[PDB]
Amino acid sequence: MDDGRKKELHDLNTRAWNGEEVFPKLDSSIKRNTGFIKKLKKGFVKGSESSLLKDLSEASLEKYLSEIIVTVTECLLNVLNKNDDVIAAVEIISGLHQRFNGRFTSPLLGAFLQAFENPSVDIESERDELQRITRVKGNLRVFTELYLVGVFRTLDDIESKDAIPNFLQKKTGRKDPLLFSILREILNYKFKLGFTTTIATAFIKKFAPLFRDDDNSWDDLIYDSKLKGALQSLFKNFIDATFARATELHKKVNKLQREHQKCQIRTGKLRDEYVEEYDKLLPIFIRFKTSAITLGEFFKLEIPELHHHHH
Ligand SMILES: [Cl-]
Repeated sequence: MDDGRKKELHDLNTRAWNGEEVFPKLDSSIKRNTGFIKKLKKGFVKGSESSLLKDLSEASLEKYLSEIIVTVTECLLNVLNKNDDVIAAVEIISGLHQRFNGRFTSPLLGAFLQAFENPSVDIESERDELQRITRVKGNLRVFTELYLVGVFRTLDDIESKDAIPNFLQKKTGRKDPLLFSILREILNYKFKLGFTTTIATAFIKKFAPLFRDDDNSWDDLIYDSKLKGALQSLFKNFIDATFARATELHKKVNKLQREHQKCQIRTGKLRDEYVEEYDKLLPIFIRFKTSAITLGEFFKLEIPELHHHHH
């Protein structure tokens, strides 16, 4: 999907939010409507969009709306990390939004945002944490693509009736852009372990125009003009933190390595207390260093000294 098609959908989706019927007797039969749900349940993958769009132009799905919302919520949260599948999901959600506006999109958005609430427990398995982070990144990607086409815009679109996650509740006065709110939450779960730094790098790589002031290509797609500024502030703070932690870890791993090496010269032993602690810290250091380098390259900044010769 090119920027032209994004803008086409944005215009249609904005009109739908504005109360227009922009989507052009309907079939209200049980067979037709359950047949639609079954099609949704096969998942949002490439090509599946066109068939579903035909149903939206032929079927009267109003009495199955609640079920469609739940079904789509599950499908959306489980979209694969495949660029073509994401595009299909965007076209399908846009169609549904154009047919039903807020009575579909409001509860969908509220339920979808639950995907960004941080766990309220500690990490038990870093293997599981990597899987969790992968899921969050996929959910963030899909959210952002739907933001850019004007489907998912702001908490202000959600009805009071429709629940929103705890981390987004009780907002008064000036609200931050929704993407800022989401990223401030997800970047800050167990930050010191370094797994969330990969959310930051994945996000800037895929959505670069949000981070480059000279890049105006998505300005017409952005809901609140403060977004680019807010995101730049958030990420520059995150970079300061990432650089600082990388430097702290760099000093620790080098110190432990040096003591281990001196020990091995003295005694000939392969193992000692220094390399045992080193082994626990090194993967964390590597996560921070890799991310420090990527963030530095993207924002054209020099990295702190992070030399380390390992293995
Ligand atoms: Cl915004």
